[PDB]
Amino acid sequence: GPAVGIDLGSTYSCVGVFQHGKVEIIANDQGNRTTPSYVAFTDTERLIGDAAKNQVAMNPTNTVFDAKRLIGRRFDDAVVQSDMKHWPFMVVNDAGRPKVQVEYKGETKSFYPEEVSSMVLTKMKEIAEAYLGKTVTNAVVTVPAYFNDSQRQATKDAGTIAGLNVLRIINEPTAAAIAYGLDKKVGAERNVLIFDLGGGTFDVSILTIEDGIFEVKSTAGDTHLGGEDFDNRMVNHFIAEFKRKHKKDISENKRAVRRLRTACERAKRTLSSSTQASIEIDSLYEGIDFYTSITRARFEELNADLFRGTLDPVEKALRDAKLDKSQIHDIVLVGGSTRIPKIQKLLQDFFNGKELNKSINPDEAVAYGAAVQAAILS
Ligand SMILES: Nc1ncnc2c1ncn2[C@@H]1O[C@H](COP(=O)(O)OP(=O)(O)O)[C@@H](O)[C@H]1O
Ligand SMILES: [Cl-]
Ligand SMILES: [Cl-]
Ligand SMILES: [K+]
Ligand SMILES: [K+]
Ligand SMILES: [Mg+2]
Repeated sequence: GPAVGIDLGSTYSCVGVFQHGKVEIIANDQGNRTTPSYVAFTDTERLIGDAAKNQVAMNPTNTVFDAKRLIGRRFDDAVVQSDMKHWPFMVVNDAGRPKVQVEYKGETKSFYPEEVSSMVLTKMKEIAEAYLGKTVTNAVVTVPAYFNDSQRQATKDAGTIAGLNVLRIINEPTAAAIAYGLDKKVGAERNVLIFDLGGGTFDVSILTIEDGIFEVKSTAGDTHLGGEDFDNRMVNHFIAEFKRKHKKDISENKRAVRRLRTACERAKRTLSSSTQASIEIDSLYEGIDFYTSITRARFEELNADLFRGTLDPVEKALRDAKLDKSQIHDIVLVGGSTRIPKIQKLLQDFFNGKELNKSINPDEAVAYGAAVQAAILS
């Protein structure tokens, strides 16, 4: 085509293309190598990606995200019923299937999860087309290893709706291993552990690979643990700080909390490469500017329990795979949250100093491997 590889993520999506023996992770119109898996509807337009996430603060009920948590599921699934209580948008039942309901151009409309995801895939397809200067049709799309047949089918359908010919649906941890060339034949079997901490989910997968064939030996994790929870801890910290300094509580002002969360998420990224970050928000609440800062040490303390807790699923995955830590040949970091130094320290310490595969931006590793596989299948 070339054919492309797309990581359709819970919170960010990423597209890559393999050419001249190299994977190019493609930047979008705003120069971002990943794009929010968000879609929004207004009185006059449909927004996707950066454009949609940039207005979530002002249009919460018609800005959809987390479609991946509904895709391929039944409305009566316990997971769906539980998640619905936390989303600002409406989810309705259409003959046993969930649909997100929103207002668009003044009329009520509803979309199946695969239609919402097809919008995100359309954006990734267009991002690749702008870079290649050619039409893109063929693609490999990834999914969590635990997705069942229905979830895989609905994900493939999202691609087809977007005009893609989905060559294959492959597992995220497998795509990550392929990115590092761990699929090459070296003789004996090899055990690889994928530690994937994204914006909303934490996945530990142990793969055994031999003759280029992958076997998922075990999986563990938490579908409700991710970078967004670390942002939440920072938000609560700063709401308390603003209350102490101005004797005002901003908790019930949705736009204030949103601007604070956005600044916290950005400060967090800075803390993965610097030991302090500044937060400067003009007129945060009632015209009061909020200029402050946070140290990496404080950020780690605010999240100490959540960070240390990522090791339990690692131990559980090892136990279920009937493997001792010493039998893991490679550890691969995936997910933007694995860029956090304290998480890398915890994991490396747990593995007694074993080095981590982390040269490929973790938030891009899944798309990177998908792109490689798409070229192979093409
Ligand atoms: N440099 C960084 N340091 C800490 N967290 C990061 C960094 N870059 C990205 N993240 C986090 O990774 C998360 C989501 O991106 P990934 O790219 O993780 O997506 P997904 O959740 O869809 O798998 C977010 O919580 C984001 O803030
Ligand atoms: Cl874009
Ligand atoms: Cl530590
Ligand atoms: K992603
Ligand atoms: K994940
Ligand atoms: Mg991910």
